[PDB]
Amino acid sequence: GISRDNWHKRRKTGGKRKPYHKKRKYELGRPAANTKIGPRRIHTVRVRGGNKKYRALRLDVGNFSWGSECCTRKTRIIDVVYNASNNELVRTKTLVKNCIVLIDSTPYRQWYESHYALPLGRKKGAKLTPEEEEILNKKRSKKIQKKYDERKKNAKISSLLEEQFQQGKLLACIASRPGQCGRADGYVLEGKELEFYLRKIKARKG
Amino acid sequence: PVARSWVCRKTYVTPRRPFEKSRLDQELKLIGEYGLRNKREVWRVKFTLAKIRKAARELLTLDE
Amino acid sequence: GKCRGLRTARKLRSHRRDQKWHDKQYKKAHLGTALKANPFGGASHAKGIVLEKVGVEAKQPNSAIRKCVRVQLIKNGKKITAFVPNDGCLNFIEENDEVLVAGFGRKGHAVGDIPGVRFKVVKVANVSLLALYKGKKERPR
Amino acid sequence: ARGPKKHLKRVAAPKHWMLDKLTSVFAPRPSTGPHKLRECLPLIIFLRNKLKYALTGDEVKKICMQRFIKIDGKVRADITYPAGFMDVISIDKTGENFRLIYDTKGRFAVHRITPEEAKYKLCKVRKIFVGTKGIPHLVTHDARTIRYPDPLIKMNDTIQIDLETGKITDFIKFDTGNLCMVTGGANLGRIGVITNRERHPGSFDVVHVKDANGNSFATRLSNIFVIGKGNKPWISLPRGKGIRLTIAEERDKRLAAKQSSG
Amino acid sequence: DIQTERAYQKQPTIFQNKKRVKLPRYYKNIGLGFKTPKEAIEGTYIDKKCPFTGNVSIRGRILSGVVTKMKMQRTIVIRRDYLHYIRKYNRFEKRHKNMSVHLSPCFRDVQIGDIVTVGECRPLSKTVRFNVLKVTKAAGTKK
RNA sequence: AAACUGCGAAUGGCUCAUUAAAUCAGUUAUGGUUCCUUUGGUCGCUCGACUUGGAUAACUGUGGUAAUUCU
RNA sequence: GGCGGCGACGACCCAUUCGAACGUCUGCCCUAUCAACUUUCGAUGGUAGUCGCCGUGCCUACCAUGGUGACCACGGGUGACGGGGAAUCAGGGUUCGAUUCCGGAGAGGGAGCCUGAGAAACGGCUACCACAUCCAAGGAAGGCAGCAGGCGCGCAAAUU
RNA sequence: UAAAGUUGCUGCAGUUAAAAAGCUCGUAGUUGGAUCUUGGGAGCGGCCGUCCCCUGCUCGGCGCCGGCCCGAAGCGUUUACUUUGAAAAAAUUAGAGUGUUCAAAGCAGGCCGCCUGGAUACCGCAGCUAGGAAUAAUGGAAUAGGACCGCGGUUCUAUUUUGUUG
RNA sequence: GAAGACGGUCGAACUUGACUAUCUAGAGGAAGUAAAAGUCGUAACAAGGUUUCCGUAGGUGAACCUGCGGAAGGAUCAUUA
Repeated sequence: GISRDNWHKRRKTGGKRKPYHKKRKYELGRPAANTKIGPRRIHTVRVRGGNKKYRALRLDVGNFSWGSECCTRKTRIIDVVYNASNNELVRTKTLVKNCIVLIDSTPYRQWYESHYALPLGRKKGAKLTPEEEEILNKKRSKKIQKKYDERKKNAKISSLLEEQFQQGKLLACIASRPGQCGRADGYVLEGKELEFYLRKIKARKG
Repeated sequence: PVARSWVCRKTYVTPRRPFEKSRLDQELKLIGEYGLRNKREVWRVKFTLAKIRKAARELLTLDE
Repeated sequence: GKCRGLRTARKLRSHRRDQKWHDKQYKKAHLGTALKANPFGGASHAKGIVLEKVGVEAKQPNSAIRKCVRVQLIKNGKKITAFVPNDGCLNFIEENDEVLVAGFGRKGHAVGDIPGVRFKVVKVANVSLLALYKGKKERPR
Repeated sequence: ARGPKKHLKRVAAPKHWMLDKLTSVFAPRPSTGPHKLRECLPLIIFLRNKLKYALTGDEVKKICMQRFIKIDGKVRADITYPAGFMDVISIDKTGENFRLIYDTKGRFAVHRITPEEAKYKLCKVRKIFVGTKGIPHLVTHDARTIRYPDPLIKMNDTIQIDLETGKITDFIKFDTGNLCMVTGGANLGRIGVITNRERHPGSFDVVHVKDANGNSFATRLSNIFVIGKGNKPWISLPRGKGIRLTIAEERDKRLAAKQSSG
Repeated sequence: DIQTERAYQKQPTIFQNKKRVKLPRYYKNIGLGFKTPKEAIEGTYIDKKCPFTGNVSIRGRILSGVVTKMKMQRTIVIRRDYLHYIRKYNRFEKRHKNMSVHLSPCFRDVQIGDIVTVGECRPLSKTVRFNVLKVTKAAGTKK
């Protein structure tokens, strides 16, 4: 069918080949998954050797990481922002590997606030009025509060993350191949990675 | 694909000149003396000797 | 050889390769033109159908009339004057007879007294012309 | 072919089996097993060709399906089972026990042993890896995967294993001076002390082996086994003792035996 | 210098977002007695195909040839001259194969003429199965 | 017996049309892969019913088509 | 009421065997009345994906302008499947190898795919092209370059 | 196919039998001057023959009052060449044995249960390995960024090191 | 969870035109070769009756002839202070 054949192609020299054999099976191509943002539709394939392969066609949740301080949480993907392959696979909201995506921050913000006890994002004047995590900013013993303060010495976050966390939308990079594994996992961008990709978003956008 | 041998070789060589008087009348001198029936029975012996005599030439080239 | 260099393998091979074409026996066998224009198409023998019985005047010196047979070959539709061997064997060839026809002996060259006749008739109506001449087989009619 | 071959042509068969070229088109294709196609001696060939109990292959069916042939400790009802190097074939009703060790001429000899000897075999280790939870695993030449071996056992060693349990007893380190049965190439069946392993990084490591008569030869490492500590072997050897006396020596030793015996 | 391409350029092994208050470089020994150059260990560049700072493994064959062309991005053409024995004529003919070979920017001081040593690795591209391992400059060439 | 199930039917056999760095051969690599089968491991490692549920075929019966290993 | 022997089948994964697949190095007949070819309908390379069992312009997007050739590329031809081998033969050679072993390819020509570990299978299926069978004329069925055998083709080849 | 030394590498021809370009330059191709180690130390046979020696710096065994003799790694102008080694399906070919009654074949067989065979050679080229260094190529110091030496300066770095821990 | 449809993809085929590899028909033309004795001559071989031949022109029933330069394979190895 859609073939993956070396023999249809011109030789190094520029001279073109003749086919000595007809298309083999093991030279499968399959159509592109072209997975989108939406409610989970993951088709299974049967592939070479009676193995399974998970065609993501719609995928929203993703087990993204926050490497800076080791945590990784299942988070809703909201947008595709940038792709180093095509400018169309941003217009057409297609998740592929090394996509730049806006994801939710609230699992990461809930973690940061349930580990360092510091309100993160959250504008001044705007208190937490319902009284949920006002309970989880106080109420320790002596030496447990001491442990949190010794740990709190190392709770400075970057200016870029602190701005992204305010909108409730972090930028993350897909490290999985959703067409193959059927997962939209990856890592949150930090440092010169995030500086580079924010400049490229800014370059194309404006 | 079959379970047959196929391996078979000639046991004589026909001589190059077919009408050397000297050969024709030396090979009939052999046939009379020793009561053989055709020149194939002579070219058979001559060929065995020639193969022996070829193998000997091959070993005399080699170092002692 | 006129280049005894130790590193001259290709000049010596590529020269010999080029100069083999100036041989007749090679040029003949290694082109289609000799194998195409061959009336037999590179075959040893060929069945054809007698369309007339032809007297051919022998060469300059000796002077008989050589009794040959004009043949339409089946495989090609090609025209052949093929000689008939021994004394009084043209009496065995009715017209429109399927004859098996061989070469004369010189690999498609004209033989003896017979101008531009390269072929002899071997069998007539699938009965051997030696067997008819010796009278062993009788002609089935 | 568009999938795995199930036949083996008689003329394509490995030379050491010594099948003729007039009985059939096909040789027995060895059943998939511990040993390679080119290195195994199938059971049928050990029954009808060597020991000559059976005549046909249907006879070998009528012997093996009665559950008599016990190849290294376990009964085998497969006529084309790949019995290979060091494996112990126990025919119980005759009270006979055979170890498949190479004659100094390429072919496997029929080498009878004591039942006391038959209880153990000797296995060349192919590699070591560390399994799922720090558990050291240990793969041999007949693929006997052993978990928790002695930690001083390295890649090219041998291990004297008990057949009735399948546990190691003692192991021979691959060191210079140790005996060596060569199990591949032109030097197949040769026995001698290991002299110099010469390391070739990226390529194959050649290994020199000095003979008992002093006729030193060499082999690629992969074709080399170790059968003893220094000069003393851990098996019983087949007669000739893996020397390979030359065609001239074989000729005059046939002449000497042919006249002296009568 | 780097991050010319549309995507971000980094070694996939080393993680560069440990929390603070220079990027540490991944490298390996190639084996077969070949010294990794100081440039590969010191360098700022990222090349996935470099046999010191990339995802490529050198095994099997080690060849050598004179550099012919340094034209396209991060790869060169070497020219391997050899003498083929035609037996009829008991002579040799000068043949050459010119293979495309990937040239890691750890090797910077390379000129067209330098005898380069190469090692067989996985197919990098359609025509390239060899990375460069060391460079010996042409006999004399110093000035 | 039939029928469901399992396994095989990708081997063997035939032919040589196509194919000129292709095929093939020697030589390596797979630290770039896949692998029914055999062989040996593994198969209370997870802290959370003395055996369950709906069929369908063979069988019996009613057929239709001029016709099929149709149904 | 509770504890167990000898097997059979099953089973995720590792390994092993059986391979397969794609890569390395070097090696092929004639032809120059084929000297420049390949390339923005991928040519050589970079970067990031898609696809694939995985390595790869395999394929997409953006790049760079490469790549090969008088050491014969590129194009054409081959009564060219390659090889182990065969004939001839002082020593060199020349010619042959469809042909029982190895490897490849194809099942009238192309193409597409189901099942399965393994097929782009044809004593499987799906079209088209060519040919051809049965028909109550609505429809159905076909693939001997398997073993025999038949026609045809031929100089040329056996028993249903 | 040999005969055909009538395709000629071995090995043909080119004044007149067929054949040297009208002449010269000229790039790839091919070929390319001479030159760079020798004398003796140790030993045997009857002046001549056959052998061992004429590179150097981290880890232990025939020993010794930090190192001397030696064992095992690792760096050592680069290639062709030659010799050896590994490795290289059988079948074919050469070839060992063996009275298929002989032979072509076969892989068997022999002995009043035992013994024995199913060997070996060749497998251009390319690849791998280890001796030899003649022949051929290639190299090194010539505005000295030249060796072999010890020294004095400068950027980054194993810790043996302060009773256990700042 | 069947039919079915939109779109993509592989892609047989079909229509249209051009390019083109081989084979075949061809009024007529223009060659060559082969015959035992056709016609016009006699160009060449003897200084072949104008020495022959080469290149290049022109011409002419035909072989050929003539110009210009060249050759000896010439009919002179030589021709005399």
